[PDB]
Amino acid sequence: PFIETVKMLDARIQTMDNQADRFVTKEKKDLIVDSYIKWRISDFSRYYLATGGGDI
Amino acid sequence: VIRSDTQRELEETIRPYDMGITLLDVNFQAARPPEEVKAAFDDAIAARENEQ
Amino acid sequence: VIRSDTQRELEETIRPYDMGITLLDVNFQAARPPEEVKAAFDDAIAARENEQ
Repeated sequence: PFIETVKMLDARIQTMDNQADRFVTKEKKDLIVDSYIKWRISDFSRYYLATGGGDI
Repeated sequence: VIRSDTQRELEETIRPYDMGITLLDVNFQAARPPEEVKAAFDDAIAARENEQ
Repeated sequence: VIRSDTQRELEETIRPYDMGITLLDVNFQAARPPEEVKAAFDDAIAARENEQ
Protein backbone atom coordinates (compact mmCIF):
# COMPACT_ATOMS: atom_id res chain seq x y z
CA PRO A 1 0.00 0.00 0.00
CA PHE A 2 0.98 3.55 -1.03
CA ILE A 3 4.13 2.31 -2.83
CA GLU A 4 2.63 0.54 -5.86
CA THR A 5 0.09 2.16 -8.19
CA VAL A 6 -2.14 0.30 -10.65
CA LYS A 7 -3.37 1.56 -14.03
CA MET A 8 -6.48 -0.19 -15.36
CA LEU A 9 -6.46 -0.53 -19.16
CA ASP A 10 -9.68 -1.88 -20.66
CA ALA A 11 -9.42 -4.94 -22.91
CA ARG A 12 -12.92 -4.57 -24.37
CA ILE A 13 -13.24 -3.39 -27.96
CA GLN A 14 -13.50 0.40 -28.26
CA THR A 15 -15.87 2.14 -30.67
CA MET A 16 -14.75 5.36 -32.39
CA ASP A 17 -17.25 7.36 -34.45
CA ASN A 18 -16.23 9.95 -37.06
CA GLN A 19 -18.40 12.99 -37.71
CA ALA A 20 -19.55 14.14 -41.13
CA ASP A 21 -16.65 15.16 -43.37
CA ARG A 22 -16.04 16.09 -47.00
CA PHE A 23 -13.99 13.95 -49.40
CA VAL A 24 -12.81 14.62 -52.95
CA THR A 25 -13.29 11.82 -55.49
CA LYS A 26 -11.38 11.26 -58.73
CA GLU A 27 -13.83 13.51 -60.63
CA LYS A 28 -13.80 16.27 -57.95
CA LYS A 29 -17.25 15.09 -56.75
CA ASP A 30 -17.70 16.21 -53.15
CA LEU A 31 -19.18 13.50 -50.90
CA ILE A 32 -20.55 13.46 -47.35
CA VAL A 33 -19.54 10.31 -45.46
CA ASP A 34 -20.52 9.22 -41.94
CA SER A 35 -18.28 6.43 -40.66
CA TYR A 36 -17.12 4.76 -37.45
CA ILE A 37 -14.02 2.74 -36.59
CA LYS A 38 -13.65 -0.01 -33.98
CA TRP A 39 -10.31 -0.93 -32.41
CA ARG A 40 -8.99 -2.90 -29.44
CA ILE A 41 -5.94 -2.39 -27.24
CA SER A 42 -3.39 -4.99 -28.37
CA ASP A 43 -0.33 -3.93 -26.33
CA PHE A 44 -1.63 -2.44 -23.08
CA SER A 45 1.87 -1.37 -22.03
CA ARG A 46 2.73 0.26 -25.37
CA TYR A 47 -0.74 1.81 -25.74
CA TYR A 48 -0.48 3.31 -22.25
CA LEU A 49 3.01 4.53 -23.13
CA ALA A 50 2.25 5.84 -26.64
CA THR A 51 -1.06 7.30 -25.42
CA GLY A 52 0.59 8.65 -22.26
CA GLY A 53 -1.80 8.40 -19.34
CA GLY A 54 -4.02 5.75 -21.01
CA ASP A 55 -6.49 8.33 -22.31
CA ILE A 56 -8.98 7.14 -24.93
CA VAL B 1 2.86 10.92 -53.74
CA ILE B 2 2.76 14.13 -51.66
CA ARG B 3 2.60 12.48 -48.21
CA SER B 4 5.70 10.56 -49.39
CA ASP B 5 7.55 13.63 -50.69
CA THR B 6 6.55 16.03 -47.90
CA GLN B 7 7.49 13.40 -45.32
CA ARG B 8 10.82 12.72 -47.04
CA GLU B 9 11.47 16.42 -47.70
CA LEU B 10 10.62 17.39 -44.11
CA GLU B 11 13.10 14.80 -42.84
CA GLU B 12 15.84 16.16 -45.11
CA THR B 13 15.05 19.65 -43.80
CA ILE B 14 15.84 18.61 -40.20
CA ARG B 15 18.84 16.39 -41.00
CA PRO B 16 21.48 19.18 -40.61
CA TYR B 17 19.75 20.34 -37.41
CA ASP B 18 20.50 16.93 -35.79
CA MET B 19 17.56 17.36 -33.38
CA GLY B 20 16.32 14.26 -31.62
CA ILE B 21 12.77 14.48 -32.95
CA THR B 22 11.67 11.35 -34.85
CA LEU B 23 8.93 11.36 -37.48
CA LEU B 24 6.25 8.72 -36.86
CA ASP B 25 3.61 9.34 -39.54
CA VAL B 26 2.56 12.01 -42.04
CA ASN B 27 -1.22 11.66 -42.51
CA PHE B 28 -2.81 14.17 -44.89
CA GLN B 29 -6.10 15.56 -43.56
CA ALA B 30 -7.84 17.86 -46.08
CA ALA B 31 -7.47 19.57 -49.47
CA ARG B 32 -10.84 21.33 -49.82
CA PRO B 33 -10.84 24.18 -52.39
CA PRO B 34 -11.33 27.82 -51.35
CA GLU B 35 -14.81 28.46 -49.98
CA GLU B 36 -15.25 31.32 -52.47
CA VAL B 37 -14.92 28.94 -55.46
CA LYS B 38 -16.80 25.99 -53.89
CA ALA B 39 -20.07 27.42 -55.26
CA ALA B 40 -19.01 26.99 -58.89
CA PHE B 41 -17.57 23.50 -58.28
CA ASP B 42 -20.99 22.14 -57.26
CA ASP B 43 -22.84 23.98 -60.05
CA ALA B 44 -20.77 22.16 -62.69
CA ILE B 45 -22.19 18.88 -61.37
CA ALA B 46 -25.74 20.28 -61.22
CA ALA B 47 -25.41 21.27 -64.89
CA ARG B 48 -24.89 17.63 -65.86
CA GLU B 49 -28.08 16.75 -63.98
CA ASN B 50 -29.86 19.67 -65.65
CA GLU B 51 -28.61 18.45 -69.03
CA GLN B 52 -30.19 15.05 -68.39
CA VAL C 1 -33.89 -9.37 -49.91
CA ILE C 2 -32.81 -6.05 -48.33
CA ARG C 3 -33.90 -7.20 -44.86
CA SER C 4 -32.21 -10.58 -45.38
CA ASP C 5 -28.92 -9.05 -46.55
CA THR C 6 -28.94 -6.34 -43.87
CA GLN C 7 -29.65 -9.00 -41.23
CA ARG C 8 -26.89 -11.31 -42.48
CA GLU C 9 -24.40 -8.45 -42.89
CA LEU C 10 -25.24 -7.06 -39.44
CA GLU C 11 -24.53 -10.46 -37.88
CA GLU C 12 -21.23 -10.77 -39.75
CA THR C 13 -20.36 -7.21 -38.71
CA ILE C 14 -20.84 -8.03 -35.00
CA ARG C 15 -19.22 -11.49 -35.07
CA PRO C 16 -15.67 -10.26 -34.21
CA TYR C 17 -17.03 -8.00 -31.44
CA ASP C 18 -18.10 -11.10 -29.42
CA MET C 19 -20.96 -9.08 -27.84
CA GLY C 20 -23.79 -10.97 -26.20
CA ILE C 21 -26.43 -9.34 -28.41
CA THR C 22 -28.42 -11.80 -30.55
CA LEU C 23 -30.41 -10.73 -33.62
CA LEU C 24 -34.00 -11.98 -33.51
CA ASP C 25 -35.64 -10.49 -36.60
CA VAL C 26 -35.12 -7.73 -39.18
CA ASN C 27 -38.56 -6.56 -40.38
CA PHE C 28 -38.35 -4.01 -43.20
CA GLN C 29 -40.81 -1.15 -42.67
CA ALA C 30 -40.72 1.28 -45.62
CA ALA C 31 -38.76 2.29 -48.73
CA ARG C 32 -40.87 5.30 -49.82
CA PRO C 33 -39.19 7.67 -52.33
CA PRO C 34 -37.94 11.17 -51.45
CA GLU C 35 -40.66 13.66 -50.60
CA GLU C 36 -39.30 16.04 -53.25
CA VAL C 37 -40.00 13.47 -56.00
CA LYS C 38 -43.03 11.94 -54.23
CA ALA C 39 -45.27 14.58 -55.84
CA ALA C 40 -44.47 13.33 -59.34
CA PHE C 41 -44.65 9.70 -58.17
CA ASP C 42 -48.24 10.40 -57.10
CA ASP C 43 -49.00 12.21 -60.36
CA ALA C 44 -47.75 9.18 -62.32
CA ILE C 45 -50.52 7.13 -60.71
CA ALA C 46 -53.07 9.92 -61.16
CA ALA C 47 -52.03 10.10 -64.82
CA ARG C 48 -53.12 6.48 -65.32
CA GLU C 49 -56.59 7.36 -64.05
CA ASN C 50 -56.58 10.49 -66.22
CA GLU C 51 -55.55 8.37 -69.21
CA GLN C 52 -58.40 5.95 -68.57
